[PDB]
Amino acid sequence: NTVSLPRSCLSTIESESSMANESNIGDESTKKNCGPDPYII
Amino acid sequence: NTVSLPRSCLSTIESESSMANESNIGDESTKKNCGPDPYII
Amino acid sequence: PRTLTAQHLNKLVSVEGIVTKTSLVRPKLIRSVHYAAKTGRFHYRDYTDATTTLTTRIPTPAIYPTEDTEGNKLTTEYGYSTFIDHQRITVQEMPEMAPAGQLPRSIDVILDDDLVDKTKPGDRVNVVGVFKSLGAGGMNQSNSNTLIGFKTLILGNTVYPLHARSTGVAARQMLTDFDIRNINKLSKKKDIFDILSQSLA
Amino acid sequence: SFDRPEIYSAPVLQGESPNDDDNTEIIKSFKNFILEFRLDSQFIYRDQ
Repeated sequence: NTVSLPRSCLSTIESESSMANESNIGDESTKKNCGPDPYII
Repeated sequence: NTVSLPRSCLSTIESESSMANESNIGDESTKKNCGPDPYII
Repeated sequence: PRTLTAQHLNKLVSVEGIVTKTSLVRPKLIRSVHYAAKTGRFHYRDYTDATTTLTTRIPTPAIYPTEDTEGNKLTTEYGYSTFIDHQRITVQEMPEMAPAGQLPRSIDVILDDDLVDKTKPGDRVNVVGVFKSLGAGGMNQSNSNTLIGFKTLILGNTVYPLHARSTGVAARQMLTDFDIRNINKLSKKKDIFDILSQSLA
Repeated sequence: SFDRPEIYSAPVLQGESPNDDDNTEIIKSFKNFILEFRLDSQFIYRDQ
């Protein structure tokens, strides 16, 4: 009210909850990376 | 018989079939990009 | 554990050994439930990991929800969520069979749900399960390090304690109706104490 | 497993003396103009 969609997932910088930190990691040592431009409208 | 898994999806360079080229594009202008390290064992 | 090699991977195996150390029984989160204040609705989400299924599947790392689809805040319902137990143990070759003057070999085991607290350290145990490999042995990405290999362990599905001399596991036999009849008949004789006494050694 | 913390505020004291060329004062002046300006003894903008 040039706006663009976020380039990378915001769930990492946004530490919503303590359990979100756990959810942001899993399956051993593989880091979580959503990739470039992971958002859809 | 230091081999590593392919860094990028090979279906692009591997032009297996005619319909594969069509399957490699969809949903308007968005280009297909599997992302980095897309392979699982 | 000494004679368990890579050629047995992905195949059902039965191992014998001595438990050396157990782990603390912890709960695992499966399904989470939430309540929305502005709407009066209950939402839920499901979770999974690599060890809950034999066949490989494409990862689906769903995040823990804190907002509604519309932006409303969410409240958690611990009493309506669901949790499952999970334990990890280590098994080692028996000392009555291991090579002398040689270090021993050991293997990990994972137990879930109703097989979670069936043993204690120092027991002789027989475990039947699936010998599996997990993850990628440093193949993904560069990972210049080459020393490490593939992680392996057993998705245990049957556990049996075994009695042995000078061990903390008691011996128990199943009694049949024939056994009960014979023992009850024998009890009625007058010299039973003498017979049993003479039977020893 | 916990929820997200919140943030909120409330006014208690009086800050520094407001300057004229700041957004809040601009908004206040515009609101006054909308709600007060008179032409031919009419509140034209409020009415419309």
